[PDB]
Amino acid sequence: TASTEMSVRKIAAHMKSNPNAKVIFMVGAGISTSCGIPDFRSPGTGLYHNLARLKLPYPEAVFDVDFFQSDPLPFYTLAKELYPGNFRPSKFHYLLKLFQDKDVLKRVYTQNIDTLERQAGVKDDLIIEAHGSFAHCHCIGCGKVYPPQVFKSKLAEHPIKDFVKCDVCGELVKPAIVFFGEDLPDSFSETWLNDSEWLREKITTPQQPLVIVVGTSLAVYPFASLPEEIPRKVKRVLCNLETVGDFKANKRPTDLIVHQYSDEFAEQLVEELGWQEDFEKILTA
Amino acid sequence: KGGAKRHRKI
Ligand SMILES: CC(=O)O[C@@H]1[C@H](O)[C@@H](COP(=O)(O)OP(=O)(O)OC[C@H]2O[C@@H](n3cnc4c(N)ncnc43)[C@H](O)[C@@H]2O)O[C@@H]1O
Ligand SMILES: [Zn+2]
Repeated sequence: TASTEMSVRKIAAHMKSNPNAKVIFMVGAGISTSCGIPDFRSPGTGLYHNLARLKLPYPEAVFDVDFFQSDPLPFYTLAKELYPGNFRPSKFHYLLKLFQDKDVLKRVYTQNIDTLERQAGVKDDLIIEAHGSFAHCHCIGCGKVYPPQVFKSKLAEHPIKDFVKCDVCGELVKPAIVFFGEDLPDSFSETWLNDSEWLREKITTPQQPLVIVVGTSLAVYPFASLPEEIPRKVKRVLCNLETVGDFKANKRPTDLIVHQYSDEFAEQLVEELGWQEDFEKILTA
Repeated sequence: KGGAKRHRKI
């Protein structure tokens, strides 16, 4: 109906009246769809809705560590299509870079494995790749670490004969992407513990911190527990095509929900903040 | 929270 401009305007208004509190972002596949990477669960268009040809027990099994061990072919097949390299960051990714340049980015917790936040120039210290990435590989048995080249080389083979195996225990080796059944990197909870403490300090001191959740269905734990764990005194924002997770289950009075595409949201926010000059330096850098 | 990566319970 009406433009989302008025809603995004309130976010800008919040930042302007609460300038001394950096912003935390929690993102998912939605912020990379415009880059050509499909999300996972949107009806019809989500990746999990287009895997019938693999004839898996069910879509999510392609990222399940137990299934992978039983038959690694399905994952190797899909990995060929989602391996990083030919994708470029979106306007939303550059919004993260803009916040970093203005030094108002506290952290970006991402569930994406495309590493586009890093490619957009966001510093390693401000990024938490909660679901891992293709940066390196590891044995699902003993945990031995391997360079990414071992796996990448195999992906380029056709047909594949033998899959990468650990020379220490003999189990299969795969990219350090967190599969269902595996624990997330220690950095995830360690950093959230730190940022959560920081959020309390800010509210227990005043200016209210802001957490913006974008492009995720909050269907996977433990990442989905983040919005729930945000202190009540901290303002939550959800920019997503659908109201999801804790924003739908336990709507809080101060919650601000905006149904908009991530890039358009970013453009509107930059406009309302009046940071076009610095944003321009980034898009052309 | 922590624990193994999992699809939320329904
Ligand atoms: C890769 C992997 O290890 O695992 C994936 C991944 O990290 C994970 C979590 O899925 P994730 O939540 O991130 O994916 P989903 O595919 O579950 O959700 C994407 C969400 O983004 C919304 N969306 C899509 N395009 C958008 C856009 N341009 N602007 C705004 N919103 C948009 C969409 O409506 C949905 O709620 O589950 C998978 O199992
Ligand atoms: Zn091993």
